[PDB]
Amino acid sequence: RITLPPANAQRTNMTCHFCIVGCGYHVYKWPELEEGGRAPEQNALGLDFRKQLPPLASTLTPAMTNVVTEHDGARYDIMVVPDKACVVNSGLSSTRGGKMASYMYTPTGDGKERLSAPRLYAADEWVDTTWDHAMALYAGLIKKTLDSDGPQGVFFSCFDHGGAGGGFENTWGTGKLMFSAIQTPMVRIHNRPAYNSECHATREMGIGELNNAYEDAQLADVIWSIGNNPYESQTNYFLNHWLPNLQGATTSKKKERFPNENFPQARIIFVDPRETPSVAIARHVAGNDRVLHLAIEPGTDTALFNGLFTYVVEQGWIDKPFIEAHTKGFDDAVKTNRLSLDECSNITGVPVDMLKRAAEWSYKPKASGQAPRTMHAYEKGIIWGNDNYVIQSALLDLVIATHNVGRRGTGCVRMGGHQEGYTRPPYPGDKKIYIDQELIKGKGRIMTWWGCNNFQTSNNAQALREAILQRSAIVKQAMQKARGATTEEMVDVIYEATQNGGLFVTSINLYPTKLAEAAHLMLPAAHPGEMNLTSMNGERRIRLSEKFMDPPGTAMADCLIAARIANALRDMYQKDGKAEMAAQFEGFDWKTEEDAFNDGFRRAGQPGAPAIDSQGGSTGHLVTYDRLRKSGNNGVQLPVVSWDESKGLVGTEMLYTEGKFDTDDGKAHFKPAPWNGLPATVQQQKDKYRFWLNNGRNNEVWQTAYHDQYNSLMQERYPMAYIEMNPDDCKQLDVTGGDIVEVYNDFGSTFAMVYPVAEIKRGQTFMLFGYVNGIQGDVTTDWTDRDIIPYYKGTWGDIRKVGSMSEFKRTVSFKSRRFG
Amino acid sequence: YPATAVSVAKNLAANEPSSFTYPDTSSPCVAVKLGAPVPGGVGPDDDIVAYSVLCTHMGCPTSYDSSSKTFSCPCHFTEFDAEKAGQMICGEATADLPRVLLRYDAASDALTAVGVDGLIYGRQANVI
Ligand SMILES: Nc1nc2c(c(=O)[nH]1)N[C@H]1C(S)=C(S)[C@@H](COP(=O)(O)OP(=O)(O)OC[C@H]3O[C@@H](n4cnc5c(=O)[nH]c(N)nc54)[C@H](O)[C@@H]3O)O[C@H]1N2
Ligand SMILES: Nc1nc2c(c(=O)[nH]1)N[C@H]1C(S)=C(S)[C@@H](COP(=O)(O)OP(=O)(O)OC[C@H]3O[C@@H](n4cnc5c(=O)[nH]c(N)nc54)[C@H](O)[C@@H]3O)O[C@H]1N2
Ligand code: F3S
Ligand code: FES
Ligand SMILES: [Mo+4]
Ligand SMILES: [O]
Repeated sequence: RITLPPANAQRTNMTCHFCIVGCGYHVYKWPELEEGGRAPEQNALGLDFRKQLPPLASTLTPAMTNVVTEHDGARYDIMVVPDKACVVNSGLSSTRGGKMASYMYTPTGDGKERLSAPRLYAADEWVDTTWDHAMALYAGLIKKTLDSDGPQGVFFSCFDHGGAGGGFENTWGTGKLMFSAIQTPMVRIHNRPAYNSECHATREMGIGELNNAYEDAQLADVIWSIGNNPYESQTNYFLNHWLPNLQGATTSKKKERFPNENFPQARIIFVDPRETPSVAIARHVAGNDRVLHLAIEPGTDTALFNGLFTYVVEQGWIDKPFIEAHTKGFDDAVKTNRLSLDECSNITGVPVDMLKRAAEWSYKPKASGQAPRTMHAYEKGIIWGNDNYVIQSALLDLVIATHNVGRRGTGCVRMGGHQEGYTRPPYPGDKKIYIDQELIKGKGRIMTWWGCNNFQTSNNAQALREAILQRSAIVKQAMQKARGATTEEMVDVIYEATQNGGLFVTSINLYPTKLAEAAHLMLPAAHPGEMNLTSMNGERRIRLSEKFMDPPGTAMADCLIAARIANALRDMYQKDGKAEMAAQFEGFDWKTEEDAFNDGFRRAGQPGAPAIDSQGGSTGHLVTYDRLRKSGNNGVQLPVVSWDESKGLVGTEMLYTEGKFDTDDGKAHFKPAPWNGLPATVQQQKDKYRFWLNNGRNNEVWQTAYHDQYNSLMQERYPMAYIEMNPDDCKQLDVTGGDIVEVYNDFGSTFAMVYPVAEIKRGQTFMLFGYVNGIQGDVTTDWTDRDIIPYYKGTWGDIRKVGSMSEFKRTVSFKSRRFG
Repeated sequence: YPATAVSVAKNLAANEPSSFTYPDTSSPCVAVKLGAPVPGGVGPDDDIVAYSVLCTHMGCPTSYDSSSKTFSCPCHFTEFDAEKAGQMICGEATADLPRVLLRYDAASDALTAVGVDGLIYGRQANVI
């Protein structure tokens, strides 16, 4: 049964907390026990519940509702449903966003284990403490470290993304604290071990990675999905924009926009060693003849694109006038990346006929005279691939020569992971530092994981965990030995321990997480809805998620936790008589997250403002919470061009439409893309072990499963990370669905429940990454590219049968996840 | 919930679904003798199960795939396992496929729908 919201129910806008797509939702809140009527005008949904609703009329299930308990003790019904008018999702909800209501905090629901107060490890367990105590210990340590060791003694691993656990307010808060106040260069990002970018090459070439609109996917003649599984990882972008194009429903838009131009039925090309659910669905919708799955050899992307690039050049299927006027370095790239289709096929394993077909569909001039409009989408298949920097250098050269950026219906873009929401001071260092190694080598007095869980997501994670757990045990023994000490004496005792190999560990999260195994202190954070939060999606569409409820206990917004830390440090120094030190911690006089939005995002590029790097750019000041709220879930695509009362916030649909790029001379820059084969470190495991250890996303599971681990249905579906294996390989190992296998190489060991998948190639596998029961990262190597970007997708190991788990066989379905 | 007779077990052909409505004419369902026992299955071989055929994601009617013994939804490609009490194999739904509880009378060999586990699409409650 479901309780309808009265027609006057409070309604707020909410962007999905999770993926890059950033689907629009509405949140209905009204007193518990108050019920709307079944007649359409009698409920906030305006739907007729007196009789069966027709198909597609609504997305509403019990999991999309809940009853929260506010700080004043009042209980309220809440309902979180997708917004039919949002152009992003057109009313669609993915299985992840659909659970938002179930994952909102309540003392009896899936989120009852949220952190409601600062927690402290004492007496060999966790106990609640107060913010004053927590800050006394936390600021105390950071203060002693700063006075004795300087900033290099303070380590952080922090989110730099958007959506829940990120956002323009939260990244500015943490960044200002980390970089401007503390000034520590010892910081890594949530998904990468150093302070770097996943897109150094494309950016240096003049092309920021989010250069088009989701509508461009509807206007494309051809769509490439490179190292990407869109139906599972960017669901509604794939469903609301990609598929309608393949189904022929966007032809009228193409016709209206482009005169004197043929529009062949849309086609899609996947560059992925693995046959995924996305491939299968694309074939189910457009037919096999319109889908090209270039099932390349793992890590051979650079060879593929160099071959295509060489070929389009030889065929003349390039935009010469464009290359001539808006690019630099074309002739050099033709020489350095030369590779014949036969050589390409030899290296990639992709038939020459298919290589030719892909190029013909994508770059050969249409009968009407125009080059096809081809959108190149890519994600972690090549970002965490064999040399991040080189693959993008190879791919972008292909895109640039074929003018596939700047033309509607095209673009070479990341598909994204989390939403974006970056506003920060510049990184305070001149060198890239691999943080995990420094910690393993014993550097640092205090480490703070903020909005991330590297125990489940770092590359070569087993080495990190063993090291952190060891350095943490040292501080634990010291703290336990000093039971009864004052907070000040305890800070000294802890500091001494870190001078003897110890490491004080703090986690600022929504839950304890695996990090609770090593942490000494944990601070309660708040997610969207418990706070206001701004972020943009894959087409740079910024929206405001509105607060509609109180955070659990004393939890608070990350940008505010940052201010709380900064003010406690400022006050501690004032009391210590150190005026200059106290002064560097001023600037966090904030009462709500909106104050951070004003201090960072809106001051970017303005007179008298500090150096700020913001995705909002220098016109970010035009954005305000009131204007965003008025813009609804459609918000505005950055960068904002202007604002007026009549039209509101006016933005930018696609970048680079004039052929001007983000470089010194305004031209796109071609780069050399040398094919070196796999890295030695990776090749060594491949020469020593049998299976390629592919890894990644599962449609239903969101990241480290921080919420999912508490959901009954998710627990019953995936009680352990799973590994997709070819049936012949399973027969040889004598395992079937639900059996547990050990996976291992020289970097570590892990385990998973066997998932027989006919589509998996023999000698290859796919394992759910970053899980709570079976950590795939333990078998990933320490190899990273020139900017320290890990080849998370490049590892090999052996697999042996451990045993059977009857419960897994009783509850877990092992039927195919490939539709059709 | 009403006690709507669905059929006599003998008339259910192996893996051949039989349509019926429950708990009212606006709620389409199907009963099927899977052929091999499963938990919760009823009948002489404990293999007769029943579900609402409407996808709880957005209401699209699902089709029964006899080869995989699963229910597929053509709208956003969600697939449910008929042998795992409607567990979602892959998809955008947030709940198992609503399952109809069938009482099997050995004496009469009759199958009567007497309840539903889960909430059928498009209604505030199962009984309107
Ligand atoms: N083998 C392998 N490893 C991988 C990858 C892979 O493909 N293969 N991918 C890499 C990639 S792409 C990523 S994105 C990373 C992800 O690595 P992580 O970032 O470590 O994983 P998440 O689950 O995103 O971490 C979010 C954490 O923040 C908490 N949290 C949620 N909301 C909030 C909030 O509002 N505030 C605070 N303070 N905390 C909050 C959650 O409980 C959770 O502990 O993993 C990387 N590692
Ligand atoms: N359901 C769900 N959705 C998510 C997330 C989630 O946790 N769950 N996380 C979000 C985040 S943070 C991210 S980063 C994205 C990830 O988005 P994706 O990158 O699309 O997903 P992945 O599974 O990480 O990897 C994509 C594909 O890369 C392929 N691949 C592996 N090795 C190679 C290689 O050498 N070359 C090529 N070309 N392909 C290769 C894999 O077979 C896989 O199908 O998804 C986002 N959305
Ligand atoms: S935004 Fe959320 S996980 Fe949208 S498809 Fe990604 S309902
Ligand atoms: S209406 Fe069934 S998968 Fe969406
Ligand atoms: Mo990511
Ligand atoms: O990511």
